[PDB]
Amino acid sequence: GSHLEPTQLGGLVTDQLARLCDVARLDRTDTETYVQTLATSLGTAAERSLALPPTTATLLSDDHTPVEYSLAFLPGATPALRVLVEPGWDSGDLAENGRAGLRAIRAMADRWNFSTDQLDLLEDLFFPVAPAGPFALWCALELRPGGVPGVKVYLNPAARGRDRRAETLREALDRLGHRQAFAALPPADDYPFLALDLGEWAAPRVKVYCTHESLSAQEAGEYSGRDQTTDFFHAVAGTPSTRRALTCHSFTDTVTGRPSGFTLHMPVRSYVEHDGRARDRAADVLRRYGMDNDALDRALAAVTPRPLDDGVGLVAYVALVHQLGRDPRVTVYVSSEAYAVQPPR
Ligand SMILES: N[C@@H](Cc1c[nH]c2ccccc12)C(=O)O
Ligand SMILES: CC(C)=CCSP(=O)(O)OP(=O)(O)O
Repeated sequence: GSHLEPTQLGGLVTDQLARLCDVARLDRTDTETYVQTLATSLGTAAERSLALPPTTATLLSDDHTPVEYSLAFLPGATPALRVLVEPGWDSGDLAENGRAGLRAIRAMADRWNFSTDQLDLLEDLFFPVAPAGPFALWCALELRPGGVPGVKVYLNPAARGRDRRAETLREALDRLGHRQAFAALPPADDYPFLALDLGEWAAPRVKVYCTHESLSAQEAGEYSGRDQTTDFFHAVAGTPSTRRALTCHSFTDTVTGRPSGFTLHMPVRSYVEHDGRARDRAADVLRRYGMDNDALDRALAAVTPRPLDDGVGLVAYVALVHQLGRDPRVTVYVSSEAYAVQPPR
């Protein structure tokens, strides 16, 4: 059973996650495992009444829920389910938020027997005494069949102040042995996140994110499958020749200085009037790639029964993922809306 009730934040998000586990065709026991894992990772946030304000006005989601879901679609396959969480959200300030986040990661490392050495190497860069925003630590769990998840950690290059974003990023890459990786990154307006794959992965990466305030379709294809990426840009943007977007650049070896993965993240919630339009664009991309567009509709209804045209931001992002030696993947990011539905434009 669950100690959580539907009036508590943890009750709403574990109910959402359980329904999503069924879309992802996870069995009863893996579902129970991951539902409990989500509640544990939230700490005291799980038990917080939804009637109270969000403890932290977090960047993780627009309404400041410390949870976001995502579905990774491969051609011909049922989608893989992942969840992003902020373990330290129910903390009083950013320093304590980070401490609780690292504590949660250490607990996961103990339970699933993986090392935190690589993350440990970076602690002074990303967890200084008086940290700057906008966040301290997020964790993403890939909810794999079998109950042992894939673990990723997200860190803030601006932790030591905005003026040291590139200094921090570059020092982190050097410490990890990726001394040529920075040179492979495109021009950018921000370096909002650095992510690390923890534990078991066929090729664990460091992932560097770049914000582009005014990206064109041509630039997106250049930074990437040029044609695939430009087509995806137009499809999600509804194209108006530049849009806000993020690129992610994945490095899985320290030898060449070349990335092994590229992702274009399009914030479709910023481009459309309501989630009816965003679902339409996501469904069309999935369908055209031979992916499981029916499962997208089932996932949206698993999260919320509201009509899609009654708000915007349920479909937060649609992303096109290229990884050398794998088929393209499309990821749809889906909001919890535990605190607010953003009204349609
Ligand atoms: N909500 C934040 C962080 C975030 C959550 N999910 C994401 C998916 C892609 C890019 C960023 C994010 C943002 O829009 O930046
Ligand atoms: C959740 C955030 C901050 C960014 C989304 S990129 P991701 O971690 O979901 O990328 P992968 O699915 O791990 O390739």
